[PDB]
Amino acid sequence: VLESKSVVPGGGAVEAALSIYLENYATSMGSREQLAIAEFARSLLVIPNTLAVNAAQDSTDLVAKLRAFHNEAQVNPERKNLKWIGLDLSNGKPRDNKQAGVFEPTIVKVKSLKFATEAAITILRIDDLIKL
Amino acid sequence: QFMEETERSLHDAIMIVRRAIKNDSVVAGGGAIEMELSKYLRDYSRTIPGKQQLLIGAYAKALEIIPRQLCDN
Repeated sequence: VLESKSVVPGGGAVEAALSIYLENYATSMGSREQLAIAEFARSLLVIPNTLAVNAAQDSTDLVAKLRAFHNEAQVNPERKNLKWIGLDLSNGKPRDNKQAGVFEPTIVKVKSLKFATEAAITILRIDDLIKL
Repeated sequence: QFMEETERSLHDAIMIVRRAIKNDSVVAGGGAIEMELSKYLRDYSRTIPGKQQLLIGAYAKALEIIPRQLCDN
C-alpha cells in the first residue's frame, strides 16, 4: 500500500476487462494479430476461474458477470454496471473496490503478465528432446 | 471438362437472379454479414452473460465458418 501507491482496483475485474479490452485490441487488428491478441486474452479468465472453482462455486457464472459488467472497459465501483468492479477473493463475485473490493499493486501484474508470456514463448521454441 | 460448369453457371444465375427478384431485400454475399454478427453476439458475450457468453460465443463462432470454409477450401 504505502510504498506502492499506484495499484489497480480489482484482481478479477482487471481480468475480464483485459479479456474485452484486449478483445477490442484484438478486434482492431485482423490477421493473426487479432488472434494473437485473442487467445492471450483467452488465457486470462482462468485466474478468477480457479478461484470460484476452488470456492466450490461457478466461476463461469461469476466471470461472465464481470464480463457482463462494462460499457467500455475499466474497473470502478463508480459505474459498476458500465465498467468492471473489484473482485471477491473468496468467490470472484465483483466486490465494490473501496469496500470489499480488490486492489493490486502496479508491479504485481506487469510482472505476472510477462513471465507467463516469457514462459509461453519458451517451450514454444523447443521441438527437439533428441538423445543418443 | 469445361462445358458443364458453364451450363451450371447459367442455371445458378436464373435461380438467384430471379431470387434477386424473388426477395427484393438482399444482403452482401460471401458471408459478409456473419462477420460483424460474430462481434454483435461476442458483444453480448461481453454484454449480458451471467454465464452464456460461452453459449453466445459458441453461437457467434458458427457464423464465419463458411467464408472460412470458402476461402480455405
